[PDB]
Amino acid sequence: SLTFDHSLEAQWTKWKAMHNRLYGMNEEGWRRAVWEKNMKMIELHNQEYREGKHSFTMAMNAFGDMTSEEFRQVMNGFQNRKPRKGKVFQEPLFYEAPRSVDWREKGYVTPVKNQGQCGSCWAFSATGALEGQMFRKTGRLISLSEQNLVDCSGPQGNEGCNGGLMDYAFQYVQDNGGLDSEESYPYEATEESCKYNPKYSVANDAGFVDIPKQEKALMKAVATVGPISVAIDAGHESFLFYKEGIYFEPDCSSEDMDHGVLVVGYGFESTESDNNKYWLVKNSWGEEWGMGGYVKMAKDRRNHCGIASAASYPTV
Repeated sequence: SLTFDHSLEAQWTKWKAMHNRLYGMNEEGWRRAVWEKNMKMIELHNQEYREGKHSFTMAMNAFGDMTSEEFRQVMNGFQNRKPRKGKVFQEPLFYEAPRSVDWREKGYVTPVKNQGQCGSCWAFSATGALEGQMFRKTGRLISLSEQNLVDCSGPQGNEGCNGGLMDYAFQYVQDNGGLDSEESYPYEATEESCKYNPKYSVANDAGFVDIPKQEKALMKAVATVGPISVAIDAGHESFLFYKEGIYFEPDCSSEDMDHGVLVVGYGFESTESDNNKYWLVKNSWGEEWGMGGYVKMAKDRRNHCGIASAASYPTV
């Protein structure tokens, strides 16, 4: 036996139900212990927040019974490499970007998606950037297939649920001459045989453009292009259970990134004191995570979590 907290009994039971957990064997006991440890950690963070020590709060979610190490292995699939250079981003002549930008309100972004238990984040970051560029070009927003990328981009260097790169996904669309719609080739959250059919293709691209490793450059790119694919260090428990506010983690790395996401804007928050700037980011862990699936990440704080280190978008 172990010292399970009797006052958490009801919550544990309801949590398992709301997330349809089926354990058995011996697993229920140790999963409950992982969940209770995560719960205490969330409570400590929020207490410290009330004491003025953090700029964001945390909350229990569908990842409650997982260790950070287990989560990182199953979920975070960005390879953190740059095999081939893309086009050079040419900043506009004598241009100053607006103080805030939100592409969601301009019709460039589809609803939040969920990668499930698969390291396919690279695919979601890629379709998000392509969706924005197709909208810029045609005025039509259509959700694209991540499954198509998972199943068919092996030749380009991607490895399905084991990881990949957004740049490899962009290269596949060019090589292949198209990409099917989400509707015609739905997500299964597992690698299967390629089933690409040109009859249902609704997008195309002719390469990709790279953004320099500078937050000022990334701000100008977001302002003049639309949503941009980026990668960040999402391996900390503070990120796994993020709820709301501006995310800032002292232990984040600007060199070691493992999760591909999408920057859809940027902005600021102010008081007589201070809080400051942020990047508006769309995640692929469903709507129950963070702010309806989004997170505000610290901006202009020495490339926090490597947000400006692996940025690029597709040429349509």
